[PDB]
Amino acid sequence: PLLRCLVLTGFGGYDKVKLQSRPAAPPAPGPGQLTLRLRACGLNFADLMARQGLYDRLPPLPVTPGMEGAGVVIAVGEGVSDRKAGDRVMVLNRSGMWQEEVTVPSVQTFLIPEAMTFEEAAALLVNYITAYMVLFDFGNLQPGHSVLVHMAAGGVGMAAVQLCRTVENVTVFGTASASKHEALKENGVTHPIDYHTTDYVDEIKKISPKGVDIVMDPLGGSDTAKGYNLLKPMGKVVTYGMANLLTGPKRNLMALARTWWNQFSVTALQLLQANRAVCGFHLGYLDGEVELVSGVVARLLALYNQGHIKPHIDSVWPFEKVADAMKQMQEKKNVGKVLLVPG
Amino acid sequence: PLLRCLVLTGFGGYDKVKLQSRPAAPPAPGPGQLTLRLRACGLNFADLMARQGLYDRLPPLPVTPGMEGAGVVIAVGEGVSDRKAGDRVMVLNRSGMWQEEVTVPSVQTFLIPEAMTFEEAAALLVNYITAYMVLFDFGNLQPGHSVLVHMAAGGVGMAAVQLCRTVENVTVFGTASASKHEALKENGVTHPIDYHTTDYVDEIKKISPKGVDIVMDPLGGSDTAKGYNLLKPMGKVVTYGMANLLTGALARTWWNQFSVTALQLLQANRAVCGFHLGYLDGEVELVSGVVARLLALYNQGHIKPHIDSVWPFEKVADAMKQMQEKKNVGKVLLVPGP
Ligand SMILES: NC(=O)c1ccc[n+]([C@@H]2O[C@H](COP(=O)([O-])OP(=O)(O)OC[C@H]3O[C@@H](n4cnc5c(N)ncnc54)[C@H](OP(=O)(O)O)[C@@H]3O)[C@@H](O)[C@H]2O)c1
Ligand SMILES: NC(=O)c1ccc[n+]([C@@H]2O[C@H](COP(=O)([O-])OP(=O)(O)OC[C@H]3O[C@@H](n4cnc5c(N)ncnc54)[C@H](OP(=O)(O)O)[C@@H]3O)[C@@H](O)[C@H]2O)c1
Repeated sequence: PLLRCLVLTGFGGYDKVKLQSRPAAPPAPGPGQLTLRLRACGLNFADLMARQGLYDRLPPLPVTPGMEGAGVVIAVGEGVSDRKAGDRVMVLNRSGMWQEEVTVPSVQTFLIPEAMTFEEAAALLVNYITAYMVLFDFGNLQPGHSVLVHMAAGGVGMAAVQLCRTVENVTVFGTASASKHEALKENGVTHPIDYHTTDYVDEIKKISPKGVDIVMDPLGGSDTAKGYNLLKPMGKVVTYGMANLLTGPKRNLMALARTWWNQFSVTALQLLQANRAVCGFHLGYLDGEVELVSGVVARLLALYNQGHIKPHIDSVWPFEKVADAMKQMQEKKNVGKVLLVPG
Repeated sequence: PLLRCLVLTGFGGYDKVKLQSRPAAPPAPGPGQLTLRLRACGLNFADLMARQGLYDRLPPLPVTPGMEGAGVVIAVGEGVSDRKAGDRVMVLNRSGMWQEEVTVPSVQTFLIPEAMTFEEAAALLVNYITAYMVLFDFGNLQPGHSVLVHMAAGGVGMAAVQLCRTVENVTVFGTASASKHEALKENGVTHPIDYHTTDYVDEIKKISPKGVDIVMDPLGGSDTAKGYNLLKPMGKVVTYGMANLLTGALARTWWNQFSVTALQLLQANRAVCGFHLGYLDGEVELVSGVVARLLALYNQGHIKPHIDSVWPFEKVADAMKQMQEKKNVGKVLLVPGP
């Protein structure tokens, strides 16, 4: 009865994540802990960044990557009141989620709803927490606002478009490759823009010359400034990624140095004479703020049960094909969440 | 039968604002304009900064200062449908409000509700609009949050404390002189702090070690950084003044400008916001929705402007002293009077 795991031994291309096996030791959870078997795991942009050595919250090598999964608790430690063996939970953690068996703090798990599948549960947490906190806690989304959702056909992107639809009369500018544009219109993008073939600043200002109310900035680098200058009065640009660093399977020092030189900085007089806000969000730095993230997860489960959000699964891959899964995200082929299953 | 006005002749001390009179010509407002007679006018910190030559939005000298008033519409220009002669209105403008008769775009006026006096009306707009848009539009105040309200005994300060009370279970840290501390607690301040005699960062972090959720920064300069480092995760510091430039010794920290990078904000899970109401002219729909929400809160009895003192034009100097020498608690008002 062997257990399967993916391990990142070194930094580089796809081949640096390797499949391994381990003897199924008896489950022994500590105090306030849960050991559970994973049915599905999320592939995140942060996992690609960590594989290239550009995610600083990654523990030392070698390590099993992955920050979210969904499965069934097989053993419960002491002090855990709400969990019993056999409960289905989605887990958010710093690393170690690309493996069949994992042990995590009970307070970092969340009860999966009834009709929610393992795939949907594994797709919910990272993307929808990030989108909810970018648009509402920082963005303060309101009826009548305009939102620029970059990478709108991605995980965070599709989640943010759905959450925008939960707010009355919200105009959504979404950027993604032209092929995905049709999918974008199905998900709620009001104005699809292919930023690979056009200048999205110009397209937006041709539609809305005064700009937009919220700009979601996963691109980072120079793009941050573009977002800042697309803001209407009282607007907010929420920066939460550096996706311009990812160009290929291996880290490339040219994009690293270009973002290192073109960092966005703002001064108090700059913000004051404008009527704009700059916000930063990092879910990795929210661990230990379990009350906050838990309230967000409760809002998200409420929205799911009411049928206002439903994670879109692009593709599911076994561990043996983890490389291809990563390609699906790095070659910009995915529309929605990419998932891994333990073969 | 002449009409009175105050004029700013030069930049400097209190004596640089002089009283003048002019014959009362018949009101002739242009298209989309209103000419109205003012019963009360607001004294704002911006007026002091403009008198000292520190307000960038001030028209060239000489000019009548003042940015808010309340009065009676005496003549209506062409194209104005919602305003009629005799209407009681609050007016917001960039300058020219320290005078008996003034002409302004009709879209910069707001019908005063009854049971609101003219003095409360003249105290409402600048302070409560600024406080509302700092706490809600940028700050996104929610139940359970903690707010640091600097200058909590001033106009914006008291307005912001009242608006904080309109949200359930909001911890308010307020900074003002120790005397006004009692007034602070009467207005809704949970933890009065005298930043003249203690370090408000230390006091806050002794009460709440993780900091606060929203920091209202009228101080500017080095204090902005302090505010930024007082923020809990998802916190917001909304800077909306440079009150440290109106020092009136001088420390080495006084020269510290605030600057922040995208990765710093990202790593700290924080937000820095700037608000300047003067740069919102021409955004009448936004400010008008803010005024409507404020009038709603007033009708429900959740906000009531606190008037510190009312002064005639001839005593304008004393009025400015009341604010510049840190004596005021609430709004300072000017009336034409005798
Ligand atoms: N701060 C946080 O807490 C947090 C949390 C979650 C995610 N994030 C960030 O949110 C962004 C998206 O995350 P995600 O997980 O949902 O993945 P994702 O959106 O699916 O990213 C893949 C898609 O982004 C687009 N893309 C843009 N630039 C790309 C690049 N250099 N390489 C590959 N694809 C690129 C591609 O689609 P198109 O070309 O068609 O547009 C691609 O299909 C990422 O920057 C992530 O780092 C941050
Ligand atoms: N950006 C915008 O659109 C906008 C709009 C309105 C106001 N503002 C800004 O909000 C700030 C407060 O405006 P305000 O009209 O309500 O004035 P205020 O609050 O009445 O300020 C006076 C009070 O501030 C305190 N204070 C702090 N530093 C001071 C100093 N260096 N000199 C004198 N007094 C000082 C004094 O009381 P204590 O010492 O007891 O505290 C004094 O009682 C101002 O900086 C204003 O520029 C901005």
